Amino acid sequence: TTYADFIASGRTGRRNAIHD
Amino acid sequence: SVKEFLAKAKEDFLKKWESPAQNTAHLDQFERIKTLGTGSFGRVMLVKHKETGNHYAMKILDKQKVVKLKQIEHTLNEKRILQAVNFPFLVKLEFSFKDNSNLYMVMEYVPGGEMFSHLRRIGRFSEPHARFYAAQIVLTFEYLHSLDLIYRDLKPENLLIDQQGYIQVTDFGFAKRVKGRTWTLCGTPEYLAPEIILSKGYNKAVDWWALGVLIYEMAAGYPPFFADQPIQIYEKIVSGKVRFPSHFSSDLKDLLRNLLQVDLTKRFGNLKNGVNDIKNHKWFATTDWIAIYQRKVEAPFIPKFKGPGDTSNFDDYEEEEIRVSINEKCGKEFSEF
Ligand SMILES: O=C(c1cccc(Cl)c1)[C@H]1CNC[C@@H]1c1ccc2c(=O)[nH]cnc2c1
Repeated sequence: TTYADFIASGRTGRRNAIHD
Repeated sequence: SVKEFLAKAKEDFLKKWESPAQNTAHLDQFERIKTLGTGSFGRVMLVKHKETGNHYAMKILDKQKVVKLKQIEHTLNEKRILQAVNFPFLVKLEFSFKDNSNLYMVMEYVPGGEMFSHLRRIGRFSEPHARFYAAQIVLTFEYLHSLDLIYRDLKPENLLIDQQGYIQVTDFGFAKRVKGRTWTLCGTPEYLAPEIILSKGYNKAVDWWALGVLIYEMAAGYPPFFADQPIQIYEKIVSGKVRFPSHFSSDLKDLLRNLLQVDLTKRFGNLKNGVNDIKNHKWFATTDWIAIYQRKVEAPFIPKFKGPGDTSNFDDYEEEEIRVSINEKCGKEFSEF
């Protein structure tokens, strides 16, 4: 399921901003 | 009427914008209690103001780290903008000041914690719950954009829930006042509009794209474009394809297709009718925008509140001492702060 794919991914914690 | 409101709002904002408050407290006036969040160039701590006993959230930025990350002008933008705005869903800046080492912004403490924490725990919000939060962002963006501001970092990690269950938008570190176009690559990968990724030159329409990502993530429990690496996230964002959970209502999908629209001449928020194409969409048919602005609508949940100073709605972070050098750092760079 997409949910299971999300929960197993490395991006379910807080996400950092980017910048150059 | 809305136009009338925004006019007086702009008049108030400009007075403060042109004559920013500066140096309105000192570190020693606050007792430091606990870190509420932490990452690039600084942290936010719960503090107690000694003369009043009020609790606040104090953001502490290390000036030398700000310089190495090339965030000097963005930091000046953040403080000048935050001291000038006033809206029910915007966290207030009560004091700011700096010392040899750091910059400080003292804001209202919002004890309910980040939407992020609640959303990850519950999994996803119902459509009515998501609509209640989305309505407040729509009005906040209507306000900010009317002042020529672009916010540029909408995400659940940056939205706090207050004791009445309403949203307070925080994290103004990429907000900028600009008429016309700007070009800085900034934001968070899952929330970037295609035109930012493609280095195109962009404007407030990127905030409306970010609102679509946020509504999707609140209602689904995961964002519309996710992967293990940012580059793969960007490839999904620019592809022009988006897929919706089968539980999404048809009205919700139609709103999201118009927000997550790669073609700017077609993106809701960005057309001749401006924010009204969003406010009048069928998904918002039940939303009473005035009642929302007045905080008269019953919230979906009230965070647990175990007493003044309680931080249980926030994660624990490693604590680190506030060091103030005996030498002034980067005085010239931050003289207007
Ligand atoms: O910790 C934070 C932060 C954000 C930008 C730079 C630095 Cl150094 C720290 C922000 C990140 N998202 C929200 C977090 C935060 C937490 C609590 C409050 C608060 O109680 N009042 C005002 N702003 C907050 C921001």
